[PDB]
Amino acid sequence: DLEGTTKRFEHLLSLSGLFKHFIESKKFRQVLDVLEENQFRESPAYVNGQLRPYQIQGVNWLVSLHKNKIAGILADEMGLGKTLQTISFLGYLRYIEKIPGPFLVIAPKSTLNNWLREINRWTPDVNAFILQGDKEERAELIQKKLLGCDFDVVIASYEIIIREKSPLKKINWEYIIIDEAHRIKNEESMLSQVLREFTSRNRLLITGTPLQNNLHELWALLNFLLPDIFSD
DNA sequence: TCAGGATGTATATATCTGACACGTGCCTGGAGACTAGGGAGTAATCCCCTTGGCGGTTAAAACGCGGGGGACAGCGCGTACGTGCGTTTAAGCGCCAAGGGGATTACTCCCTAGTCTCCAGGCACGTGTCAGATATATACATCCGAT
Ligand SMILES: Nc1ncnc2c1ncn2[C@@H]1O[C@H](COP(=O)(O)OP(=O)(O)O)[C@@H](O)[C@H]1O
Ligand SMILES: [Mg+2]
Repeated sequence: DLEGTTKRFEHLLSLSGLFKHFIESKKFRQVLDVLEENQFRESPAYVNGQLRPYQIQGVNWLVSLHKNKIAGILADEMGLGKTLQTISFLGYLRYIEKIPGPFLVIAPKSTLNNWLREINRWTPDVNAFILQGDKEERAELIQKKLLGCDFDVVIASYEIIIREKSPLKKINWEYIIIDEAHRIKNEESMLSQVLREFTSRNRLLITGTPLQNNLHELWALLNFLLPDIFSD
């Protein structure tokens, strides 16, 4: 809790810590009152295939954010290969960090199967167990796989996560990802409301249009990744 | 009948969200004079209602009979509902956008009500009447039960 909570603070102050408004105003005041006195440049191929030069630093940015243990949103534009740049990071955890699964692949219904198609083409031998279908084929799939604790990559749609919450609510998670995250722009939206209760270390959000309506929507995205940091 | 199905029916678990308990203040109910007018009690007058009995007229009501036709029981029968299975289709559920509608919440005034003060003139009551609605009779024309 506080070991990461404190460490993130001066790390924000470390890399251009020019905030000086909410880093100190934020009940974390007494927590920081204690301290108030004071890399894959080779297009690596652990995941199969070659990575074009401008795609790597994004992964290292994810790696650096992971190595610093803070969540981050990427804002690659449409058609730029966010799919590859997403699964590559998970390969980093599986290969370099040796932490395979569990993770979610919360995505639109249209792209449910699409990522799995792209998942295998750069990283075969993966545990992708998409949860989709009628009331039945989903149901028995819960016990054998979701309740079997034998997965690393879980694919489920916006509508699914609001249905199969009770299984996934029990399961602890490391990371949770949402593609085309802008549907989380109303912080009282029931899907956004449900995701508050999902236990995870950090979260990843993929978007191309973070700011669409106001600047108030950005904080709702920020309230999701780092609720402690912004919280208002 | 009995075994084959299909259908409620108890039962344990996990979820949750709705009922309940708790602190604040502000607003309303309570204490306490002060007063006036509604209502309780009284007296007087007159019309209606009671209880028990009597006498009379005269239509309705009670009773019996006979005969028809309407009811209720059966017998087909041929639909028109049921039951079941497959498959679309729409209800419901989320989400996006911007407004207007509305309900407090808080001052201001205008004006339009209530209150009083006379004072005439509407209206209710007690008097005639005569015109409309009776009851009478009769001729008729108009349905109903047998050829
Ligand atoms: N380094 C690469 N080499 C070859 N193809 C790539 C590379 N990076 C991305 N792609 C392809 O470009 C496509 C871009 O898709 P993307 O925009 O990530 O989809 P989405 O918008 O649904 O996330 C992907 O389907 C992927 O196959
Ligand atoms: Mg995409």
